[PDB]
Amino acid sequence: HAKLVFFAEAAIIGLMV
Amino acid sequence: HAKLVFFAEAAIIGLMV
Amino acid sequence: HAKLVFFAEAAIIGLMV
Amino acid sequence: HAKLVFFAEAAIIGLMV
Amino acid sequence: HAKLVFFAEAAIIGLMV
Amino acid sequence: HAKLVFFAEAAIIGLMV
Ligand SMILES: [Cl-]
Ligand SMILES: [Cl-]
Ligand SMILES: [Cl-]
Repeated sequence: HAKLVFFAEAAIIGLMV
Repeated sequence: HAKLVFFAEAAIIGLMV
Repeated sequence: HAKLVFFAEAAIIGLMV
Repeated sequence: HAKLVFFAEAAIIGLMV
Repeated sequence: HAKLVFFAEAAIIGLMV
Repeated sequence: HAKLVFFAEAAIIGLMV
């Protein structure tokens, strides 16, 4: 499983950890 | 209120806590 | 890539077309 | 950068911190 | 289910059609 | 507002039309 964390600076980036 | 947490393994699952 | 499509009903379900 | 946190009570609200 | 539709302007707003 | 459109491939990419 991975957790999806969202960041932004505009484009939203969801990193799959 | 509930927080939406996202997990993945593909389908993304957003658990409403 | 795949298109990400979201549904809801609780828990959110995102599917990757 | 900002982190996107999701809350719900229905409308989903993504706060950009 | 409902379709989840996202908008942005900051804060993201997801609405459940 | 802008419409938020999501794609995936890993990392999710949300773009603001
Ligand atoms: Cl973690
Ligand atoms: Cl919590
Ligand atoms: Cl934080």
